Amino acid sequence: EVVLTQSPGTLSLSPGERATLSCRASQSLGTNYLAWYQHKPGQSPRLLIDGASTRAIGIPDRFSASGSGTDFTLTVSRLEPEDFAVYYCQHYGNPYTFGQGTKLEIK
Amino acid sequence: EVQLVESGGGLVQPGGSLRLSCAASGFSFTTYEMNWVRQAPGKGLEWVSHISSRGLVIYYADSVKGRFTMSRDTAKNSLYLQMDSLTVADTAVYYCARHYFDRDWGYSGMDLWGQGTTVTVSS
Amino acid sequence: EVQLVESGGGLVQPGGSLRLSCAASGFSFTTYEMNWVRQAPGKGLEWVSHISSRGLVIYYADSVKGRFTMSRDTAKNSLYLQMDSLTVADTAVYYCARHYFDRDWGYSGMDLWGQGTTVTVSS
Amino acid sequence: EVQLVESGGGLVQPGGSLRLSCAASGFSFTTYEMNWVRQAPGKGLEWVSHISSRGLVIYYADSVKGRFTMSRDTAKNSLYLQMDSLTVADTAVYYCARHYFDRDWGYSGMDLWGQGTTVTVSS
Amino acid sequence: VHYSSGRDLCPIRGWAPLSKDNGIRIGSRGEVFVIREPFISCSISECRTFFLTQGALLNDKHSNGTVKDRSPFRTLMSCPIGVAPSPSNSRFESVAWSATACSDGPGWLTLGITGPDSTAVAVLKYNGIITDTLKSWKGNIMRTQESECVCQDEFCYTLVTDGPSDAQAFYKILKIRKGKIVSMKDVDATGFHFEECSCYPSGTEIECVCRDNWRGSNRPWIRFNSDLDYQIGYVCSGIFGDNPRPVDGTGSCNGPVNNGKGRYGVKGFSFRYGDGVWIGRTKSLESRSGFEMVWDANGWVSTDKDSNGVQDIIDNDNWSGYSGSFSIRGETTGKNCTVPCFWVEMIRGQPKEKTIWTSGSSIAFCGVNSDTTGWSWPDGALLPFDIDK
Amino acid sequence: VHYSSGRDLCPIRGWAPLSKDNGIRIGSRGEVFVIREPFISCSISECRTFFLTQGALLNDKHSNGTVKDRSPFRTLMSCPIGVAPSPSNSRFESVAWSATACSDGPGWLTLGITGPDSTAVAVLKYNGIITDTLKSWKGNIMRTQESECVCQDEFCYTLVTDGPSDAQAFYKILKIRKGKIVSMKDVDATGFHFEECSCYPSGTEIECVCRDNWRGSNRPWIRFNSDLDYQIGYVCSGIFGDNPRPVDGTGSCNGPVNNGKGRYGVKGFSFRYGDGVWIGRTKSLESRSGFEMVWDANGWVSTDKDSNGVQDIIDNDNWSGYSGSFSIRGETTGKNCTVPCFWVEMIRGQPKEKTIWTSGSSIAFCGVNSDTTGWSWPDGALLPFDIDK
Amino acid sequence: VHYSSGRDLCPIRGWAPLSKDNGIRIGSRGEVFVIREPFISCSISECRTFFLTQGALLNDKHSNGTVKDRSPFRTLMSCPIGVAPSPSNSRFESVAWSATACSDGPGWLTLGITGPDSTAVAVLKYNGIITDTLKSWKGNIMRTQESECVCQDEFCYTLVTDGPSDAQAFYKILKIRKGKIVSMKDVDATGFHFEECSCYPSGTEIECVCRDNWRGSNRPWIRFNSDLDYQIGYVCSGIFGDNPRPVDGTGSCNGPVNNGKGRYGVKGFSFRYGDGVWIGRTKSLESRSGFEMVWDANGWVSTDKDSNGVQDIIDNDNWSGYSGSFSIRGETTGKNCTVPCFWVEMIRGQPKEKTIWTSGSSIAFCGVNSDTTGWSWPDGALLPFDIDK
Ligand SMILES: *[C@@H]1O[C@H](CO)[C@@H](O)[C@H](O)[C@H]1NC(C)=O
Ligand SMILES: *[C@@H]1O[C@H](CO)[C@@H](O)[C@H](O)[C@H]1NC(C)=O
Ligand SMILES: *[C@@H]1O[C@H](CO)[C@@H](O)[C@H](O)[C@H]1NC(C)=O
Ligand SMILES: [Ca+2]
Ligand SMILES: [Ca+2]
Ligand SMILES: [Ca+2]
Repeated sequence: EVVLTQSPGTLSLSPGERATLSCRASQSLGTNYLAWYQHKPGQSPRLLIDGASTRAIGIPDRFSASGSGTDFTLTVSRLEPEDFAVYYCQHYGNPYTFGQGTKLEIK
Repeated sequence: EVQLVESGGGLVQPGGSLRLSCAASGFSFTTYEMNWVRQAPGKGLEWVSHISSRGLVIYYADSVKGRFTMSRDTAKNSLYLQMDSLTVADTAVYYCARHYFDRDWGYSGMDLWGQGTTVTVSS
Repeated sequence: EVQLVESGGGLVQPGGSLRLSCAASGFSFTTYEMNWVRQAPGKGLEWVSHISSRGLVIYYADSVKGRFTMSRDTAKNSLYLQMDSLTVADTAVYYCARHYFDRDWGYSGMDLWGQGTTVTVSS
Repeated sequence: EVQLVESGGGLVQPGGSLRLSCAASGFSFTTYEMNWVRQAPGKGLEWVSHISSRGLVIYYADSVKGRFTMSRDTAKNSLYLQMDSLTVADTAVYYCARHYFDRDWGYSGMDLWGQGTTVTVSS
Repeated sequence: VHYSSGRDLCPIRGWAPLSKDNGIRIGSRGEVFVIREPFISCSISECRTFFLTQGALLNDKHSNGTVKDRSPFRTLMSCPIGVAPSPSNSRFESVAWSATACSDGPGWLTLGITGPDSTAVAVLKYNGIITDTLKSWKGNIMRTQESECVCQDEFCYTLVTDGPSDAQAFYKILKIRKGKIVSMKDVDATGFHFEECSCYPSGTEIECVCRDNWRGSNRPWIRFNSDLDYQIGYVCSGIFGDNPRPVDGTGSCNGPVNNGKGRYGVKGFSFRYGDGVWIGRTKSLESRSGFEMVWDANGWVSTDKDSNGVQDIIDNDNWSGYSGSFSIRGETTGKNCTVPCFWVEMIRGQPKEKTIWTSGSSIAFCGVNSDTTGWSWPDGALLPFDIDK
Repeated sequence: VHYSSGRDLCPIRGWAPLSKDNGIRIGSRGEVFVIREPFISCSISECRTFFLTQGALLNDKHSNGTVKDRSPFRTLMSCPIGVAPSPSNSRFESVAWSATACSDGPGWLTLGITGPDSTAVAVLKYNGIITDTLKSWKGNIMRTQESECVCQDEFCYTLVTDGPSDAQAFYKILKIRKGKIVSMKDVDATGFHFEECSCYPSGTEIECVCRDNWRGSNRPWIRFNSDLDYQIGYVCSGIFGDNPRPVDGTGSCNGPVNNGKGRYGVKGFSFRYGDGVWIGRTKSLESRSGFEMVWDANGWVSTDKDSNGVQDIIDNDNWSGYSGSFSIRGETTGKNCTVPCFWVEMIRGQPKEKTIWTSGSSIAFCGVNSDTTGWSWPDGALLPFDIDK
Repeated sequence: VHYSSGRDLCPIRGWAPLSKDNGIRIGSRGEVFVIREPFISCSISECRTFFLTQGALLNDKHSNGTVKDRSPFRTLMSCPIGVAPSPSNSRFESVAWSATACSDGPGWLTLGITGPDSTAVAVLKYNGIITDTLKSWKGNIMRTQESECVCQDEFCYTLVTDGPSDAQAFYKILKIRKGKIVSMKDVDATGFHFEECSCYPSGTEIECVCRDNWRGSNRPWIRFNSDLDYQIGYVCSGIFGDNPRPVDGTGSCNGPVNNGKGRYGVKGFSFRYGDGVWIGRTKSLESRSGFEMVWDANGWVSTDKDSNGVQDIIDNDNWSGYSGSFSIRGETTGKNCTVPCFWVEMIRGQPKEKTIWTSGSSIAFCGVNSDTTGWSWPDGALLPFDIDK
């Protein structure tokens, strides 16, 4: 089964530089059914990236994701102090799985 | 004003049962696909169940198989999860989430989530 | 510029008479319903009289019956209220107010008021 | 997003040869006329070569005659300058520039320039 | 060729979609009138939509307070079926704040009422040439169906009301030929109330189901022939049709059933098939929301509350309004029977939402004897607009 | 006069431009619908463009998230050839989120599918009068060609699909006369997948080239006569036509060639000339960008990758989409041959660009036996619009 | 009924106004195309205006830099006479950046050129059905009249140019029947230059006045019959017609008169009456401003500068542009003479004013044998618009 391993485990950054979060599978995905969600404590999760490239409607421009094959990458260009949360990569193809998450806190 | 509202959480002694409901407004269940997802205390999300826009229950997670029954009702726009023989390993927060199937591109992704309800199992 | 203007107030010795007029601009009396309302000294509002778009005087308040005659004139867009046998209990401020009758919903409510005129009765 | 990008600059010992390319995006070579222009170190601009919307090579500067060859390719939207037997007097920066021919007014003027590439000839 | 008589209504099992305007969704950026009471009428070659305009465009400064109906600016216009009521698509028909219009095969007859509240006048035109006028006889608001009239064997029939809206009124049947009135009859219906009648041709007679605004929560019906002899009554089922209405119970077809919610009503329709009836009604008991079509196999001779099948048109979360009935005849289709069809209005704005205007769009369905389905076809506009802020 | 039978396709050497809309360039300031899947159909006197609207105008608040196809607001409309799909130019045809329509010389037949995902219903109209209905037989999304149907000798033929999009499905051929279904046949094609078929008349039979979304990167074809007897197969060339597709290689005409890129596809077309074939295909192997027309002189009997001439329609830097085939017949032109023509859709918006909407325009070409040229006729809009900011 | 032959031009004394668009004045708030080169052609029942659109609306973001003529977005469309070229009034005709079109009584023939600069292709349609194609023979920009063609006795005649714009070119006459080319002839005119010819029928022959873009400041003429035998020459008067031109002086009708201002030119016209000529020319010697009609009683056989009457159309302070000639025939009017008429284009925008676009409107006049007057009928727009700031 596709076991999605998400790295790095914990990320510390200052508000103003660039961040990258990697999500890597165990066996190659036959499709582009990989999406990125953002979760902030006290709220329901939020869709950020759809189809591993297309962006959801109403989402800021500092977020962009890409990748292929077995390796996928989400990048935040310029951090802003409101952008600290947990990030999940999800594969809604077959079989259905979630990642374990990467937590982004303040330096 | 598209929205979802959960109901039915609470505290249950082990071996019991519950019945959670998700009520939708702004759209119809005759065109969209629905999902039950959960978050454990201190852990990442887990996909529990998926139901199609025309009834077939496509998927159940291995852990909840045989004890959970997903169902819906379109005349009232409601979704139900009947859970039986609960374990202490089922304390969690539950969300109902929505996504779509297109016949040209296909399977967009979960873009609408409910506010979630809490269930605990202990003595 | 829809508006109403009152005229005819003043001081009258008891037993006398007066003739108040309300002149309208911006609309027609052939579609709207009209009302005479009053406020006494140091007291709340009191409904005095009501005429209909078809010209029929639907209502007169009990305290002022047999002594007051409401009438109108559509060629000049004017409303008149002759009053007779005045009492000291008629010192007040008078307003002409407008409201509507719909044949699907019906009887909206008084949304246009005149600026009002003052009448006193004493020696 | 109309743009041009040069490539192929570098250092060449005298007597050698090079092949510069200009790649275009946003438009087609089947309607526009193209030019190679250059700037010497510390000197003003010099017009090197000109090719038409039809493929004909209308002009070559006297200094570069017999040693330079201008050509294009419309299937890839690319322009090439093949230069042979270089002299120390060819160290420069090269630009590809675009202009138009109208059949009512005629020959507007160079309004789009590439970012330019550098070539040096020495030992 | 003129629409003849003698052909019965066709056998039906369900209703299939015919048209949708999407008028308020387009009026957000385009030029679309502010309309209300839209009905549909068909002739030998085309089907058209007639509507009453307030004289203003949607999303404009002049659409302020257009919840009021009687004004010197309303007009009756018409456009092809399923097309947005634009100034570039609409054909002027008449000057009126109450109106109706049908066809007798080749041409168009229109009737339109205008004037003061007490001396209103109805003007009758045939193909744009004024041919007749009628004047109010009781000195009170005179009004008509707001749906098509029935025209058979070159003669057209209408019903006209005059009098109070919460007491006894007075009713006339008008029989018209080629644009001018040839006869009229006074309906004596002590204890009844007919308003906004929906009429269709059955056999050699005309069948109409009307509205009661004084003390009824079921619907009254009238039936008459070319000599203007009439039978009157109420729909005899216990599944009530008017809004507001009481919970389903015991009905009656000799008089009105009040049960506390008689006062007020909406325009509606029912189709009679021998002993059974198709009833068109809204889903909510207090508001105008939702719409469904109910089939009752004893609905015309029995007072019970049981039925035999329900198909739904609009779900309970969306606004509806007036509804009406029209027919497509054997001179067009080519069969030996008349196909029954209906239309539904969908109202947006005041008095229920936070805007400065009120408008409506329409959907239309026709009956078929084959496989059909039930779904929801709502309006779909996202209010409020720009002018409301 | 009705479209007869027996006349063969017509000898050609190239393709000449026929029409261009310039729809999104005008919708920047004018009133233009938000459309998609536009096809072209011709009758004895005119050629029209049919399209499916989302019920909203371009550059509006209601065009938000119009990448989704099934909704109660889509409608099928039509306008003259080469004219912007405006509310003032378009004629209402049907209510549907999947549709098709042809002509049999004098009149127009339309088929439109609407309803829930599991009990969708197709309504068949002839000249605006509802004549038939059909209901889904497998309880899954039921869909049709989205291009013209073929109507010869007063009989019209269509093909309809039902079932999964990534497994075995189920297929019917419908034979219709003057608006009502007279026969239908169940196609038994174990191991195949037909969707969005493009059909043209050849000889005394109907020839269709379809799309495979399960495991094929070449295109399947079906051929049938007026008795609904069918031959089925795959295009036998090694120059693959679907999208996405692998690099050119060895083909097969008894079964699908997957090579890892079978899943998914686009609507396309091929014209058969004896042993050779004209294949319409996009230039990019992963995206929908570019478009070219390839002539293969052994493309129907041989599996090699070699070809005999290429003419290009859109270059590799511009977006394309669906494509389809139609015909202009000897009753119009006056010849003894049938002129083949095709059209191409050009998609702008999501999922590839940064907007809130999705729309498409069209271009159309016809085949001629004389001197032609190859150029690029792209869309040319400058996105994003005002509403996207 | 087809346009016969043998009728001579008709005796006139002056010119009377026929139509005005007011197109740029309306495009300030309405929806109006960005056009240029508008001509007028008449048939047995109506007169229409054909124009070439850039594919954009006026006062929009897409009208940025529309001074350039050849692009894959230009199209040829048409609207009724005197009406603003709106998207809701215009009928699609062809895809082209150079075009022409006439009528042979019952129907419409159109010719439109499109494609790259070196391999352009002209497509010939008759009533919307593609009937022929022609391809460039010298590998250089191939272009046509941009005014009506002459169609008599069912045969239509055009002239087509190919080659350099400042040297010797190459010319063909095309003879067409019912949409397909039946003959063509190569004009051998060593030392001449024909571009943008304006043609009218005289006697049993066709008479055309063209534009010299190489070294001429007078205008060259060609005359031919149905066997495609030609006479060629120059207008023999000393009152020069081209623009730019030198001061009036000695003319010549065997060769071009340069006098230092031959290079460049504008489309123009002259009408021949026996020995005299009506010359249409602008008032300024350097720019395209003003317009007047000059009558020269020896203008076809003598080289003097004297004339016999001047009537003015636009004064010296307003912009003009192209001009052209058309005819109204005895099958329409009912006479035995052919009525000559002309039209003038009026250009606003770049290169002379401070905007981002370029467009044009038109006026049209017809000749009459009665009392007339001279005035000024300018464009009247107040530039710049909103988008220019
Ligand atoms: C609507 O009309 C009322 C009464 O004249 C006025 O107070 C209000 O400003 C108007 N609202 C508009 C035009 O937005
Ligand atoms: C598009 O719709 C979503 C809600 O579905 C909303 O968040 C977003 O603001 C909308 N964008 C617009 C109208 O610009
Ligand atoms: C016109 O286009 C040019 C690019 O070709 C751009 O620099 C300019 O800002 C545009 N002007 C306007 C007002 O659109
Ligand atoms: Ca009632
Ligand atoms: Ca495929
Ligand atoms: Ca000249």
